[PDB]
Amino acid sequence: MLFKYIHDVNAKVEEGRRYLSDVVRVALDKEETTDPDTQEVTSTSYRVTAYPVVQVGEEEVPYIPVHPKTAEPGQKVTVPTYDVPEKLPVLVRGRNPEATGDYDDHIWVTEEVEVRPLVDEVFKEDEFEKARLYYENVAAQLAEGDDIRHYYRKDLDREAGHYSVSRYPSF
Amino acid sequence: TYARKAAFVKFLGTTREVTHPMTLVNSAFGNVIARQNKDGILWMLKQIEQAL
Repeated sequence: MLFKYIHDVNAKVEEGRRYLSDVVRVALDKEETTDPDTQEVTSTSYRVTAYPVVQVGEEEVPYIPVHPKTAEPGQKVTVPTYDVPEKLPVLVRGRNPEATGDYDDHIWVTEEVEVRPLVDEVFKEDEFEKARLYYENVAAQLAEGDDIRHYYRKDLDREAGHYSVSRYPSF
Repeated sequence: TYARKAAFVKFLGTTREVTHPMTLVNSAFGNVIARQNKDGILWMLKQIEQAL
């Protein structure tokens, strides 16, 4: 994990189906494929991902002050660690199969749903600058205060201006 | 939370009969059709009261 960004989303984002946690993690990582015999690598790729994460522990890190503050030579602060969960709850409207009257017919039920990544992109061994730009754009768009909305990549797209192929239904 | 409910309408009835010769003779306690109607209405009222 070359880069790591922990962002705090607001209540409106936290209520979305894809965002079922109060903290979103954005990271860039490098992957390799090696032959089974030895460490002979065959290819290298960069992956950019965003995940809803949960707290699983704490760790000791150095303290980094900001301009209106001053720090001791060896001051340290504690920060939480995060890990990808498996299922997160959500409340939906439902009905009581064993209701007895008009006051306990409508209820709210809790259902657990599968967690999926928000972003998952793969870049080749070259074009590390493109992966870095994508990571920075995702982080900035999260910092804008809304959901992640833009996913368009020019490399993975159909040719524009090809009328004999774009006339088919897509709606 | 909101809800929507429904109710179904039911029916009630009774029948009274008077013969033709009975309507021709003289009666001591007045007309017979009015008496039969009053009896039917009172019976229906009691049935409604207990069915409620």
